Amino acid sequence: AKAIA
Amino acid sequence: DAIDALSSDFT
Amino acid sequence: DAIDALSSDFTS
Amino acid sequence: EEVRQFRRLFAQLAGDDMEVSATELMNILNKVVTRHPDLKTDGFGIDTCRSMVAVMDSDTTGKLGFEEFKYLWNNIKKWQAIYKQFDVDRSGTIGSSELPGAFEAAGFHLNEHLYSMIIRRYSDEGGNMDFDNFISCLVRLDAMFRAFKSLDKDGTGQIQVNIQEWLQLTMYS
Amino acid sequence: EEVRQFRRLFAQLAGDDMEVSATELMNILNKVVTRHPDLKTDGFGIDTCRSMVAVMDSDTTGKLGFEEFKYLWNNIKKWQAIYKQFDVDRSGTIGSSELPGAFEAAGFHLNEHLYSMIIRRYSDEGGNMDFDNFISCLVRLDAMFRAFKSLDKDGTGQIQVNIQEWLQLTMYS
Ligand SMILES: [Ca+2]
Ligand SMILES: [Ca+2]
Ligand SMILES: [Ca+2]
Ligand SMILES: [Ca+2]
Ligand SMILES: [Ca+2]
Ligand SMILES: [Ca+2]
Repeated sequence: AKAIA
Repeated sequence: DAIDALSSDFT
Repeated sequence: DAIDALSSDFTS
Repeated sequence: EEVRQFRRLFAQLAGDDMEVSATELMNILNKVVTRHPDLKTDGFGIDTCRSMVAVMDSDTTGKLGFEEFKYLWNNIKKWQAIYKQFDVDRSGTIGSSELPGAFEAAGFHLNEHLYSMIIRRYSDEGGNMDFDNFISCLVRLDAMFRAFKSLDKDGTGQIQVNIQEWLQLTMYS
Repeated sequence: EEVRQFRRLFAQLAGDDMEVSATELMNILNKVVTRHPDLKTDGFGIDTCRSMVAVMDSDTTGKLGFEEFKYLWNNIKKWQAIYKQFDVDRSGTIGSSELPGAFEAAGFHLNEHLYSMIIRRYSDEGGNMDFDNFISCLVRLDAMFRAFKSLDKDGTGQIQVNIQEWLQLTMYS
């Protein structure tokens, strides 16, 4: 449930 | 009535 | 009761 | 030509945007299963239809264009034919013992671990699978097998995916 | 402790087998959301619930044991508060322009491309997402992130999977 970049 | 067409296509 | 408990976990 | 005929039929099903939305698909479908009591089912849910659409929406327009609808429908009618073949006891549903045969018939060769998960995800409390679950399951299975292939050079047997691709593949399904 | 109480509560929700099935989850979630009409929803469909259960069913038992349910409920609890936080116009739904913020508030950071597909798959004609779609989407998004991370390790950020595993991860979800 966290992060993209 | 486009349904009956589809309704007939499958046994 | 079980539902009461869960519902109260919902804010507002 | 059937495609021309189906094209004229499709037009009556799509409307303004010339594509079939999840809501439109659901209604077309439920109006059809209704005309077939021998097919046990509590109708295609809106979420199930959204899932089928997404999975079929290769060009990501959000709805089903003619080709996508034609593909989907050709699969449903044929899988529907298989459905009736395997509902031996005319229960309106497919038995768990008959399910592996129904699948093989559809052309799917999965088993052991795989199959058990399928049953688990689409079967009823007794292992029996009804129409909407049967159809939706195959639509997805077909979509996934196909989605896998389309990501393989020469089928090294494995696909490498990053986070964006993974979320795209799994969230839009 | 507070946990021992939830354990006690889970027992009431689990029933005899001590696990929450898709059907139980549906009735439970619908009994809760109905008591909060400020959360606009057509209700959690059986299909959406089988999918939520399957995606949370790490130990593939077909239902949700204590720990899975607790994880799920803690997430719903938290996301439910975020849902209220971002339903700024009090329409009962999460507007499309408020959605990126809500996802971010849930710790999710995607991009225009993901949100577009998310909207496409989970919002209504107006770009609005009601409560069950919002919750089901995040349950899935959270599960898919964990799936990736777990399949990775500590770097790469680009997993590889064969057909057996791909069908597992996609069909049982
Ligand atoms: Ca349309
Ligand atoms: Ca499309
Ligand atoms: Ca049968
Ligand atoms: Ca139970
Ligand atoms: Ca489980
Ligand atoms: Ca709103």
